[PDB]
Amino acid sequence: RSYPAIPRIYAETTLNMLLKRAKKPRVHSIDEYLKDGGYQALEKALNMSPEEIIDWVDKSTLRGRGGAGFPTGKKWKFAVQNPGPRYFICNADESEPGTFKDRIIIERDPHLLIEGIIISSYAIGANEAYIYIRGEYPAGYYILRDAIEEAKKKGFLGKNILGSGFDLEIYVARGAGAYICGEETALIESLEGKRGHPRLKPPYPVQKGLWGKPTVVNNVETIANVPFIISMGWEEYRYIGPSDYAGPKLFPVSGKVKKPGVYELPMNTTLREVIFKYAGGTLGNKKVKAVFSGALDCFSSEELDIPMDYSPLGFGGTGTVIVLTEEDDIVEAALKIAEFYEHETCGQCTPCRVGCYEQANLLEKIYKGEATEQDWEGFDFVNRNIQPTSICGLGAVAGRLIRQTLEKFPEEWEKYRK
Amino acid sequence: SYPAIPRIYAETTLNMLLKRAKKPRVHSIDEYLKDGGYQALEKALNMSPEEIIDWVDKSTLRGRGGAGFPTGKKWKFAVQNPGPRYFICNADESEPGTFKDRIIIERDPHLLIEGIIISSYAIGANEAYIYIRGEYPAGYYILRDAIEEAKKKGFLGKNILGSGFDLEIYVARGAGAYICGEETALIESLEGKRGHPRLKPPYPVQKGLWGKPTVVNNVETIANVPFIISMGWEEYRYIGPSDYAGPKLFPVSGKVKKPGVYELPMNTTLREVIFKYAGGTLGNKKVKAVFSGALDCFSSEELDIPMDYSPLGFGGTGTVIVLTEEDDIVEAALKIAEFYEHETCGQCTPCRVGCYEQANLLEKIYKGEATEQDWEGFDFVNRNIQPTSICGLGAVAGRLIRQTLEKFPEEWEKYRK
Amino acid sequence: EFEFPEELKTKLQEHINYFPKKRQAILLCLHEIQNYYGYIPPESLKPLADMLELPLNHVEGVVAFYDMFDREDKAKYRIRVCVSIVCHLMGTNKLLKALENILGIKPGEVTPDGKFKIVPVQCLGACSEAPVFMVNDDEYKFESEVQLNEILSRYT
Amino acid sequence: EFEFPEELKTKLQEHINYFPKKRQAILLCLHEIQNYYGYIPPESLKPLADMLELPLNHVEGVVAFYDMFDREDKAKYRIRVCVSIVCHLMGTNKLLKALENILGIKPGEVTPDGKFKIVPVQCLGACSEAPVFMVNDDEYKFESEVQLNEILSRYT
Ligand SMILES: Nc1ncnc2c1ncn2[C@@H]1O[C@H](COP(=O)(O)OP(=O)(O)OC[C@H]2O[C@@H](O)[C@H](O)[C@@H]2O)[C@@H](O)[C@H]1O
Ligand SMILES: Nc1ncnc2c1ncn2[C@@H]1O[C@H](COP(=O)(O)OP(=O)(O)OC[C@H]2O[C@@H](O)[C@H](O)[C@@H]2O)[C@@H](O)[C@H]1O
Ligand SMILES: Cc1cc2nc3c(=O)[nH]c(=O)nc-3n(C[C@H](O)[C@H](O)[C@H](O)COP(=O)(O)O)c2cc1C
Ligand SMILES: Cc1cc2nc3c(=O)[nH]c(=O)nc-3n(C[C@H](O)[C@H](O)[C@H](O)COP(=O)(O)O)c2cc1C
Ligand code: SF4
Ligand code: SF4
Ligand code: FES
Ligand code: FES
Ligand SMILES: [Cl-]
Ligand code: NA
Ligand code: NA
Repeated sequence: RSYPAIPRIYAETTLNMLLKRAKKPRVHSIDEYLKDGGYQALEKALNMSPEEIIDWVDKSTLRGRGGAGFPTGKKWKFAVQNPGPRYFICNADESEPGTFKDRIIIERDPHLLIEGIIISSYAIGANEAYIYIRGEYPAGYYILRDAIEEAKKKGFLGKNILGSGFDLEIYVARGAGAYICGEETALIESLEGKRGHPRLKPPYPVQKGLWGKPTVVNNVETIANVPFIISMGWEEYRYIGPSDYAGPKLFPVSGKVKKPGVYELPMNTTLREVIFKYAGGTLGNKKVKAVFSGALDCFSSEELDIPMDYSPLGFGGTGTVIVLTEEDDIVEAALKIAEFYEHETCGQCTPCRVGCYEQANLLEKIYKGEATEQDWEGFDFVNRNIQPTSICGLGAVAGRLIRQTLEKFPEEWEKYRK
Repeated sequence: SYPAIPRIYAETTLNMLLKRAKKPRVHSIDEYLKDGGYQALEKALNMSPEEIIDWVDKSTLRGRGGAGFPTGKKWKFAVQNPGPRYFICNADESEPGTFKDRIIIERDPHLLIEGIIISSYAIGANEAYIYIRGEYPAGYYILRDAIEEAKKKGFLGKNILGSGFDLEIYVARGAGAYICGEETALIESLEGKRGHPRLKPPYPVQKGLWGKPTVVNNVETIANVPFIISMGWEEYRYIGPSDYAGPKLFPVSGKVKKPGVYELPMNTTLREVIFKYAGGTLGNKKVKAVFSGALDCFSSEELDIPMDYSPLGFGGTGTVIVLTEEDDIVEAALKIAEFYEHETCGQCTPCRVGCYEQANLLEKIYKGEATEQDWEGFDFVNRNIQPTSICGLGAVAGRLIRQTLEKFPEEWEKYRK
Repeated sequence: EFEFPEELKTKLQEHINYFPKKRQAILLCLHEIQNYYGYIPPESLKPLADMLELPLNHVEGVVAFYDMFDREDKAKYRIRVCVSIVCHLMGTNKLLKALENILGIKPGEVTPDGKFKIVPVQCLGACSEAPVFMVNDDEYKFESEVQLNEILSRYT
Repeated sequence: EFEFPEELKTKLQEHINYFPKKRQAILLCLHEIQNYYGYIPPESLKPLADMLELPLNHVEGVVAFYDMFDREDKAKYRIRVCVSIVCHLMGTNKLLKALENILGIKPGEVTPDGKFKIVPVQCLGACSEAPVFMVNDDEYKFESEVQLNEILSRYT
């Protein structure tokens, strides 16, 4: 069962849950999963009503791990208020800069995700589930295909699963190079065989999604929590970390740290602890200048003591931690973020289409020292006006991080003007 | 943060074993990877074990732990016996003058680790050990950390790089016994017992750890293996003379200007080691003798011998202790005698009493307190340590001292008269 | 009158049979075609449309939209080099320089023999191992030019 | 009556879990014990034997055999002085003299405060840097009395 080469990302856990097996950089097959008591959560779940599973997941306080932090139980509840059939979708598009947390679950412990999909699908009455995995994760694709077959053979998928009368097939779809296909409505368009064009929201997918039917989309990491919630009960799960923002969380840490990799930690951990306590501090013991929360936010070195939770003052997002140190040029970094959004706007909305493009094009002129005064003023204006009329979150945030760098590092931008 | 280690000087004309270890510091896995490290392992895992054995055989690689046994052939002997099999890296290096192995361990641990993984795969061992002497604490901590780095990067554990090959490397520590460098005493120690050599045959490759086929190889031997795979055996055999090919480490100590470890081809002569590489003698004094560790004594008339494993060559581990014209050979012989006295395991009677009496009587001679009978007794004892011995210690405890008696009679007679 | 070789047509049909509706298989089909030919032949689209029961322009629009597909350059091995923030900070330019040293090409270029094409891509989701590159489906951390040369020599 | 402190017991148990078989951990355990106490307490041997699932006299024989272990003298720091051929040639006796000047003790003796014990040992595998000594795990070339004095001042 040869898979393509995957770099061996470092992984460390204080909780031994999501990374119990995936802290080891290899495929864990169904017998190893079973030996660790895997699929007993599923068996337990199938002896429960859908309603009660939803209730446990709700009471667990589990929130979306794909960026927005929406309460998962609540999302499920909304779906099942709507007539079937219903569809369950695992979002494995993971394409935001700095973010590599989902793939280690996929590639090392696929049965944890599969088990979560089956439980979740049962909870919402979906008999057809999808994994949409980005095209640039080919090994993940083949690993999941093989794992699904393993699960079929042990009777965890197919018709009348373990005599429950519950039927499920999981189909694995591949992306083909569009970051936007991680946006849940564009993902659905892509599953329907079309271009990845976000739909106006509302309706949310739980009302109208795949083929216009009630659809739950959840992130890989979110789904991976579900077996634990069933296995240990919601009370014990909520005892993990702080009571409000409970449960394990994966933190993909890259840039100027000694130990770049994925860290499974509770969400009371501070950003400072992530970098210095777990990730081994900075390369060359240099001062931290900024942390980029993927391509979403930019924190200064004055903001290191924030909790890695979903609170208003917390780090939020996906817990993606890109560390820049004192010699890293912030304008050069912002250019890379601008370039990302230029490459990934789908172009449906005009301010987004032209704004992402002009933001990158003008910022490159600024960086190279070729910007006119008008180019400077134009850059500022365009950065502030990507969002208007936008129908998805890309347009809403394409200027966000770059604005934060302008506000938090004025002196460094001034150097480029003067 | 590791314990303090002296900064042993290191120099290479070949830039292989000492490519990184010529610099006196720990080279971690990122540095190792930048130099193309672990690519030989990747290449090896794409070969059959049999193929790897054949390459190591054709390389002409020989044991670097003292006895010069052909490495590939040792492996072949192991694999003709049913598994499971074990692989042991011998890092006990405790013979006087010998400090070649430690600089690999302490400065380029991944070279050794990569060698261990390839070798284990070759002989079908899923469990490997490093037995490192207790007096190398830094090397122990360095190896433990390096093994963890290797695990992180997926070079150790189950299903290494999708090959289906499983390996764990365990690091064990000695606790003061030179005899635990003898391969069967080493195995006894790994089994949690006193370091008492076993009667051979059987050799470890037939019956070793837990009675299973076991390959024991020296650190330096193992460190060659990544090169053989990387270059191919034919390119490796181009290094040095075609009958004794490959790089060799020479730990040079005593009365030289530049004491340290030299990586050189084995057609290098003993004179070249001392004068061309190690900078000549302290004070430009004449060479009186070279002790090949505690094994042999070469006179100033024997400096033009090659540093190879030939009958007329230097042999051993290439350990070069230089004595100059003002060094008392009898005083030096006493120190060699003291070593064997302190290290006999005592199982064999002629070794037990002979090692003790050789030292006891030689001290009396050196101090001028020896009777005529003590003199004649010393001579007899020196000739009679070997009988009934079940390991090489008893076989050589009198060897160097006999050579001093033969090559330096005038100095000995000065103590007699 | 362009036709798929039988062995390829079988795999395409298999993707089309995989999902509940045929048209869901479009991206898997296009990956298969690109894997087989080393690019997307413009002639291949018409019969693919037929097999998916879709209009041709639908298929063309999809090919145009998704960045992984290439209708212009045939190449046996696509070297995808990440050019996003983390890889840039950690040494994309070192990797590109090394690639130019070995292969004599820059991003967007194919070697004369048509063996290697360097494709600049967005974040590959392996940022801890920056700078990252892929060779077709295989993914690696770039360590050095000596390391890279050895890796590339595995692709004949 | 004798029990290992939990801090030590935990480390011992870690060594015992490390190798496939418990009894292989015997030397690592005994090192750990000597590290903790500054010697091997005779009382410690029975509970260790239990932990290793070995007979007591087996453990006692192992302690007796291996020269690094010391059941006689408690010492915070062990100054191991090489007395083998190369260090002897290059000035072991100068090192011993300097040690006597600074500490007031000879080989085999412990300072009155229990702080330092001089232990004569065979070749330490650092012969190029003769004459060699260790202070616990740290290892050094002896250069002179003033130098030795500075080194020893670091151990408190
Ligand atoms: N009223 C609602 N009813 C039902 N479902 C809802 C509702 N509100 C939100 N959801 C669901 O919660 C999830 C998150 O919704 P949004 O807040 O709209 O977030 P989205 O635009 O999907 O993601 C934005 C995120 O991506 C990144 O740019 C960044 O991390 C940002 O936080 C989706 O699955 C969405 O359908
Ligand atoms: N017939 C054989 N079959 C299999 N393996 C063998 C055989 N003969 C030797 N070997 C292996 O070759 C290696 C060398 O064996 P010996 O010649 O018995 O030497 P040994 O006693 O291990 O070491 C002696 C060495 O130590 C020093 O005193 C000095 O340098 C001397 O040369 C060992 O690993 C041994 O198992
Ligand atoms: C442009 C854009 C890209 C996104 N990419 C991803 C992605 O790769 N993976 C993901 O799970 N969610 C991604 N999301 C969020 C999804 O739209 C959605 O909120 C999420 O999949 C819901 O699952 P969760 O509630 O478990 O987080 C993205 C959102 C936007 C606006
Ligand atoms: C008394 C004695 C001590 C030995 N000490 C060592 C030692 O410290 N290291 C070593 O590798 N071999 C030592 N040997 C040789 C080993 O028994 C064995 O031959 C060697 O480890 C095999 O590895 P090689 O073939 O790679 O040399 C010693 C042999 C004897 C007789
Ligand atoms: S906001 Fe941008 S990415 Fe989102 S739908 Fe509109 S054009 Fe496409
Ligand atoms: S020859 Fe000496 S060292 Fe070897 S087993 Fe016999 S007594 Fe022990
Ligand atoms: S930025 Fe290159 S892999 Fe993420
Ligand atoms: S003789 Fe003292 S370290 Fe070797
Ligand atoms: Cl046991
Ligand atoms: Na119930
Ligand atoms: Na061959």
